[PDB]
Amino acid sequence: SNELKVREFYRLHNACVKLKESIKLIYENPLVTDQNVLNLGTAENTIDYTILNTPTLNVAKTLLGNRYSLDLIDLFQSHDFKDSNTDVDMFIKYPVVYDENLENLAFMHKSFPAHLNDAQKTQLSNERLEFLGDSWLGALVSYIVYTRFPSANEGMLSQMKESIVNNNNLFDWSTKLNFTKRLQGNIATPKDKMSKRYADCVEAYIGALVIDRFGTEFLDIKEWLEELSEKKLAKSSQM
Amino acid sequence: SNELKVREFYRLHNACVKLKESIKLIYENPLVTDQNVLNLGTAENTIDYTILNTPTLNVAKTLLGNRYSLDLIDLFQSHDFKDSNTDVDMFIKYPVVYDENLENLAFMHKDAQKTQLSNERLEFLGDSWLGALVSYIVYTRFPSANEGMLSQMKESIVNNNNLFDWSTKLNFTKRLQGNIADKMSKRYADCVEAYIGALVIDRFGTEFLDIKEWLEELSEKKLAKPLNKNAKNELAELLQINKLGHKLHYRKLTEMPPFRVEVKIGDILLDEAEGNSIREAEHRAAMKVLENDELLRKYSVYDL
Ligand SMILES: [Mg+2]
Ligand SMILES: [Mg+2]
Repeated sequence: SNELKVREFYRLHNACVKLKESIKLIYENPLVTDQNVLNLGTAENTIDYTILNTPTLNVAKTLLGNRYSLDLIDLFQSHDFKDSNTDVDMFIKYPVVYDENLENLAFMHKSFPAHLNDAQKTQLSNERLEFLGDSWLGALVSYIVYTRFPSANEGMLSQMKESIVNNNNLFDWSTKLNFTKRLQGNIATPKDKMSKRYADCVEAYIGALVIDRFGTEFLDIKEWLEELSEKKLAKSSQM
Repeated sequence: SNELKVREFYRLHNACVKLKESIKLIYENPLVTDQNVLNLGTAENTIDYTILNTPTLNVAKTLLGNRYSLDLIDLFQSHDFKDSNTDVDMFIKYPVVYDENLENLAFMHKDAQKTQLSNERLEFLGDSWLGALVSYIVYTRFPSANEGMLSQMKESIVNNNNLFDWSTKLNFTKRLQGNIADKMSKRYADCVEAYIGALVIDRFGTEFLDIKEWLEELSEKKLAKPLNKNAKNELAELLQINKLGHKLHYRKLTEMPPFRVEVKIGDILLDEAEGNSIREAEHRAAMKVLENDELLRKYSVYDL
């Protein structure tokens, strides 16, 4: 309930961050502004007609033509909106999962081999999330080193990424994030096997964050990859 | 520039798709709807209070309050806006990279400028993101599969063999050709990954920004990045017999692992070194003196 309000706050704040980013792209797109710097209406086939009559241009032009009434960029500044810091941050340690169940699923230890069927066992183990979080930790970190070191070659980027995403470092993260006080249960813990399961949770948690945040930003790539993969994915034989 | 209009169009459309999605989240958020389902109260020292006074809630409420004038959801519906399809699609073959030079880079093979003239960094990025997107595809598509199954499905998609077939279907073969008419096969797979990398560069916005910034914060330390055993003895040759006639010795200050040792002649301090083991400090402390030409001239008997 208090947890719920904080969760819904970050859902809302992240939607505001995206709205702000997107309206700026819309207000400023060269196809939309009256200067027509790309010379729409100059093509000698129907391509310009097509572009001009899309829902996209219609919507964008209506938005741009409404700024006198409500200018969304000015709206955000008016209220000192900040993308990366909010007054609510003091109530959290790390980024928030919107869905409490998803978050809990992330800390649930995969038990090795009565009483539940295996389709609901997957809903009681962080192993799927770990699978996803592992992949996304890799992609985000690769993005970090790519943009952070524009001059580095692949060897450098790879070495740097590995020093970050390896299980040892992830155990240090789990320590930094107090994932220990998160795994306190009935049985005490008084390692090798240990460090690993902690690292799994760090990955699982990233998995949860991704599930909650995945929207439309990479949707066109996702849908494309999915269409290309369709024959392979239909071989869902090992299901 | 016919190319430019199309590139800018998909940049715009994707911004519109994101605006549509975001505005729906804002209009409908529990903290924002007038039915106050979560029950924000007016008590002063609470999260309720903190939330109610954020830039975020003020922006959200203003937006919701402006629907009567322009309802963004209505606006999209009234123009028949569609997220995944447009009439411009007839003019392209696969998702568009917004940045023409970035696209070209994706198709270039192999000092800091050399790095900017091959697709190897893009391939590095795209490999990662291809993996992430496919992992997301299988996870969501098969909610009852286990890690073992998800990995196997994903591997069957992201392996170099399959990527090679994609490059064929996408005609990346033609794009790689130039002046000069599984090795070559891997080069094609690399293009597919690099192109995915370029798509990602162009689209990466704020959707995963809070995660990204958090990871960078945790990562900062990882990102921000001798000894002479003939030292103690090479000192003795010079200083054991000295112009003071006093004893060259070493003195220990920290008896625990953070060891500190002073090199001295009688009461006179030559130098110090905080070594790990007593005998390494002594050597490094000597090292410092061995370099100090003025000290050696002052106390040494001979002349170098
Ligand atoms: Mg793992
Ligand atoms: Mg590769």
